[PDB]
Amino acid sequence: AYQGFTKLGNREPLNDIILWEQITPTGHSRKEYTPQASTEYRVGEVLKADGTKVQAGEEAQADSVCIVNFYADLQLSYHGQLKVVGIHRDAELKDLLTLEASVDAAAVKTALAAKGIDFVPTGL
Amino acid sequence: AYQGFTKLGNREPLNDIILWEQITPTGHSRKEYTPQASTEYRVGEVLKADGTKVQAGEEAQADSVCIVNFYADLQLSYHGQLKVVGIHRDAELKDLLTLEASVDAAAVKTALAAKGIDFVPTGL
Amino acid sequence: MLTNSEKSRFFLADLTGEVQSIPNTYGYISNLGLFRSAPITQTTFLMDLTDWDVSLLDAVDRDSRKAETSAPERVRQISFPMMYFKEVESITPDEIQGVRQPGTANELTTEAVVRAKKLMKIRTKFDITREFLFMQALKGKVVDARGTLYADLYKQFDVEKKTVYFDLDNPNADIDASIEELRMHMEDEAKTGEIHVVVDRVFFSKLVKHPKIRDAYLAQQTPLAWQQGTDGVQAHMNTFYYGGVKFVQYNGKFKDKRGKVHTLVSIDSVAATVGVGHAFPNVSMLGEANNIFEVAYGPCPKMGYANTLGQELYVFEYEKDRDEGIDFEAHSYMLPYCTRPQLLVDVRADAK
Repeated sequence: AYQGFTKLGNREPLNDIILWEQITPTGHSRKEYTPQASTEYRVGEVLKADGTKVQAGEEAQADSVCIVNFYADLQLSYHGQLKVVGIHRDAELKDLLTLEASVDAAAVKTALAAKGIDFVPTGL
Repeated sequence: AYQGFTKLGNREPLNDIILWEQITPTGHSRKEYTPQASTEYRVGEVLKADGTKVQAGEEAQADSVCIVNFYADLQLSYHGQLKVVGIHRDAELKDLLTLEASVDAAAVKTALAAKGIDFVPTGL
Repeated sequence: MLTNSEKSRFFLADLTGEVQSIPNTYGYISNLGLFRSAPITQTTFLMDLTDWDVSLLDAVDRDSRKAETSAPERVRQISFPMMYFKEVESITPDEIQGVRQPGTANELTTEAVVRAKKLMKIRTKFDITREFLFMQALKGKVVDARGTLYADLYKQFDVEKKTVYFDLDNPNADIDASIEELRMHMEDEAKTGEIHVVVDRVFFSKLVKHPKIRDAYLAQQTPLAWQQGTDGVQAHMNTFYYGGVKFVQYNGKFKDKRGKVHTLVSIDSVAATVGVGHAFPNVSMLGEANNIFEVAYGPCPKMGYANTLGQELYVFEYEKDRDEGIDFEAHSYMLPYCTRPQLLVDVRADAK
């Protein structure tokens, strides 16, 4: 190509965070959120109770961890569904959280630990 | 018969409400009550901690959901046992509650939901 | 079969079978079989749109050797999402221990009977949902029963919708003109190398009351003429044929979990008192060549079905540990659509 190099992008992260969850007929451990306008979601993000991402100063309000990849322009998840999904209780997750700038990871972990969510150390 | 019509009775509700309960060797999710005198018990009723059925203003005191049909005059349940069993925690049930007159359903559901009881939506 | 009398333990009585009662299950659209199944191996599918135009030639002289040519083709692509349905059931010994089945005096209920009953109920529910979704797809908008929008064919294919108004309440109104308008629109906009209109009760009554049509209507009342269809509930549904268009009265309706009643034949934001109907062409006889109506099917999230062909309905069974009961599950991943949305026309019995 002109200037040689061409790039086609990287692969999006896959949904493999879950190690153990309370399997039940009604999906006891999962909750669904309506996606906010002009926002993009990816696996490993922390959502507030209203579906908006947790920012600095409100770590105590952390509610759930994102589980799907969502595209703003399409308004459609990578699996062709209309709503975002997040785990909010009774689960064990890989320690691969993604947090906004200046968000205290320890505070978020403590807030989520109250709801029965535990994080397993992850290797390099 | 004379006047034509003759009616023999109706089926009492069967114990099929439970959709999921935490099976344990000693019934982790169940409790037993001593029935009060001359009160009929049918599946779906809400019982207080003392084994008496919930009434208006006692929603916050809701304790368990009855599961066995008890015959007042016969003094024993339809399975020939002398105690009333009610679900206590960690279960999912059909939305078929039986509530006394003028008893709010939302308050009872919120009270029971705090103990780990969820209702799977159902309808006809 | 002998059974204890109604007021004596020592005198017997003769029992008779049970009297079943089942809710109405309208299936007119599904019975026609004009929707072709098309299983898919993943959660999303695509399609290609093609079209070309032709024009008359011009007569050129033999010796000049002048010739003509034609314009090239054009292509386009589309995408579609899909809808997921699921419900759960359970069976435990408490429903089988010492429970006499209704149809017998002594015979005890067993696991197989309850399993069959629950499976039949689930299949009936899924069939009713299928019929509702098929009607919604024919309306031109695939809207979930709770109001969510999943597809808008008119915007997808870049085409508007036509509506034909019948002034049935006006004695001087013209019906032939409206029928011809509908027919000519359908013919012109088909764009390809038998018209049915599903009509409401009020619309049908208004149409057949008109003085200019009683002469034709009364001549068709002979039973020999009618025989020249059933919705699954009525074995003989009103039908009226005029001007090469067949009018059918469809009274199907269903109830939501909230008690809200959904009439199959209706137009959004229109009073029920106003006659309403939907028109579409009949394509069922084309069979394997039917490329206008199709239904997609996808796999379920289960481990053993990640990348397999879709199915009409999945059923799974699981134990509850320590033999305390059994669990059932039902899954479906379906989306109906029409590839010629311009052929769907609304019909109203009110002036402009």
